[PDB]
Formats: sequence, C-alpha cells, structure tokens
Amino acid sequence: MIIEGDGILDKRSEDAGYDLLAAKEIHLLPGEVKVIPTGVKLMLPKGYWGLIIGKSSIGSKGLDVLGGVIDEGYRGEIGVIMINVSRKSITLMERQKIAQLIILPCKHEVLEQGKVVMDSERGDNGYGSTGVF
Amino acid sequence: MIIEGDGILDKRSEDAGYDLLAAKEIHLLPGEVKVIPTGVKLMLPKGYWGLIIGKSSIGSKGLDVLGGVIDEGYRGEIGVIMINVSRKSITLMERQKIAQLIILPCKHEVLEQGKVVMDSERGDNGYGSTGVF
Amino acid sequence: MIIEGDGILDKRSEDAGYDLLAAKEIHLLPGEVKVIPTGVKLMLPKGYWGLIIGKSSIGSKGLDVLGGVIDEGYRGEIGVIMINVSRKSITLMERQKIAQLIILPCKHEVLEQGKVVMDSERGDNGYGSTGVF
Ligand SMILES: [Mg+2]
Repeated sequence: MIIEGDGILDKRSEDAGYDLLAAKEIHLLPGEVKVIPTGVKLMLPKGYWGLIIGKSSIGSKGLDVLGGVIDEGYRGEIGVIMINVSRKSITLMERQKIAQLIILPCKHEVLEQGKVVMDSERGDNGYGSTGVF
Repeated sequence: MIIEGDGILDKRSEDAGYDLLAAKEIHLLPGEVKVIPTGVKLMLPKGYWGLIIGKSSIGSKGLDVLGGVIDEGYRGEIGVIMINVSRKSITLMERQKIAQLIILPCKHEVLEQGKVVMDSERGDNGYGSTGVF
Repeated sequence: MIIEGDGILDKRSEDAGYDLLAAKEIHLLPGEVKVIPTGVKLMLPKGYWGLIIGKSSIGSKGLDVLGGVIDEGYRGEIGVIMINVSRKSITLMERQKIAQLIILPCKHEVLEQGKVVMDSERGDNGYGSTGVF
C-alpha cells in the first residue's frame, strides 16, 4: 500500500491495524472535539476501506474516536476525530499513538426499492430481544 | 440489495458506506440518548452484516453513534442510536444525513471450550505493550 | 474457534456477533472509564481479528465502548473498555450482556513510502463534501 507522510506505522501479520500518530501537539478542552491531523495520505486497495478505531491506552483516558470511515477513493490527509470526555483538558503529544487503521473490505451494491420479506427467525425484533440475560 | 423506505442513499463504488437519513425531526437534550429512526428496512446479503458508524460532519458536532450492529436476519426498521455529548441541545432535521451503513462479512463459528495455547509473539500482552511511543 | 472462560455466547448464523458478558459486578461512576473483564480468552482464525462493538440495550443507557480491537495474536483476557456518559452511577451485573464480538478479516500489507496520485473522483475532498443534504 502506497502511503505519504510519517504518521502511520507498520504492524505485524498477527495484528489487525496500523498505529496512527498525531502530526502535531494537540490540546483538547473538556467536552471538545477536534480533527487530529496525522499527516498521512494513502491509496487503499481497490474494494477496501479504512476504519479508524481507538486504542486501549488512549481510550481508557477519556478520549473517544468519532466517525472513522476512510473511503477507498480518499486522497487527502487522514484526520482522527477525537472528543475529550473528561472534565479536564488533555494534551496529545506530537507523534503520540492516537488511533488504529484497519483495512476492511466493503460490498458495493445498488439499492433496489422492493418489499422486505419476513423470511427470518427474528424478522421484526430488536433492542433487547433476549433480555439482559 | 432490497431496501424499503427512503432513508438511505446509493453510494459510488469507491465509497465505503451508504448515507443514512433521519426519518423525522429529532431533538436531543444535553447528554441524552435517542434511537433516531431512519424509516429503512433491508435484506442484507447472506453472510454479511451492516455496521452503523458515524460521519465526519455530525461527529465533529458532539454527536456519537452507539451500538451499530445490524444483523443479517434483521427485518425491522434501522435505528441510529445517537448520544448528544455537548452541554447544549441539538436538533437533527428530517432527511439530514446522520450516519453511514457499511456492508461487512462476518464469520460464523461454533465455540469450542478448549485450551488457549501461548503460540504467539504477544500472547498475554495488552493495554499499552509498546508504550505511548 | 477455541475459547476459554464462560463470558461469551454462541450466536445463530444470521447474527453478526457474539454476546460478551461481564465477569463480575462492575460499578461505573459518572464519566468514569473501566476495563470490564469478560473472563474470556480465545484463538481467532488466522487472518481475522475481533471487533468489540456495543449492543442496543446498554448503548441507550448512556454507556459506550472504547477501543475494541482484538488482535489475531492476542492470547490474554478480553476486556471491554466502557465509559459511563450519564451524570449518575451505573452498575453492570455479573454475566450481564455488555458488548458484541464480531469476527472480521483484516488485510496485511507493507507500507511503501511513495507518491499519492490524484487518480480519483473525490481525491482531496472530505469533511462534508456533499453538504448536510
Ligand atoms: Mg462511541
């Protein structure tokens, strides 16, 4: 996979995603949302997309990742949308690991206006069908 | 893919997901969680599932998507579970883009009670194994 | 798939993920983040990874899942990183369903420092390219 910039790291075959780094120092105030730049640009393999999903270390710090969909055709810089959920300010240092990028396949289909057939054992059910237990 | 309702939009081949719309005007109070209706019903391809994941625009507004798993067998209406993380009220207009739907394959297996073999280079490690850097 | 522990449940072929249970009673204070133990260990199929993603029932309760990436090579105990976003304390009972585990394939590639070609119809665009509507 062709990449531009230095904000991404190789991973081993047994690891699911690639570590993303912060391109510059970022300061998030309580409840604030910013689009952390990674300084990375890439060309995803045809038929695949990239998923930005959080890491253990930063997640347990009160930070979450929003959005997270890198389109196959995207050619711009990858940004990590992060929200600070703590009641205090947080600071993400330059080149600090902030997220993961996982390469997943996506199916492309045309949407056919039709009629949904109740041909399944669940059909209508949702939102707690088997209970809490 | 057969779909019912008007709350979903075609996407181009290079895009990963389909845009989901709000079926009606929704008002989220600070810290509130509601299941935004999309008025959409669908029949996912056998062996696949649907993933509800946020978009750039709304994410950076202090809104997040919870849950997000549409089962292959689901036949009901798709709802987007959204939480308002800001300290103010937010309003999602009718037919406003609120999320993305991405079609991913899922593996089905039987769970075999057995013994995990420490046959890997990580094995036990987790939660910040290489540090912050 | 070989598994150890009792904190996971079989699923039917039409369902995308497996239900994860809390290994012990957990008490989350407002805004708190804890790594809920599941008491589960597993050996993911080669080339695949596990995704921890929330469920309907608990999501609409003000609880969210952070991180969520189980590496193919992981051999330790699976933990669910949960944040309490409400203004009150929440309690997750023992063996209560708290999340879902979905088995997804991941592509492994080497990162080739190169030059991104503006060979797509989007290329640079991102963060609200078609508007809100
Ligand atoms: Mg979340």
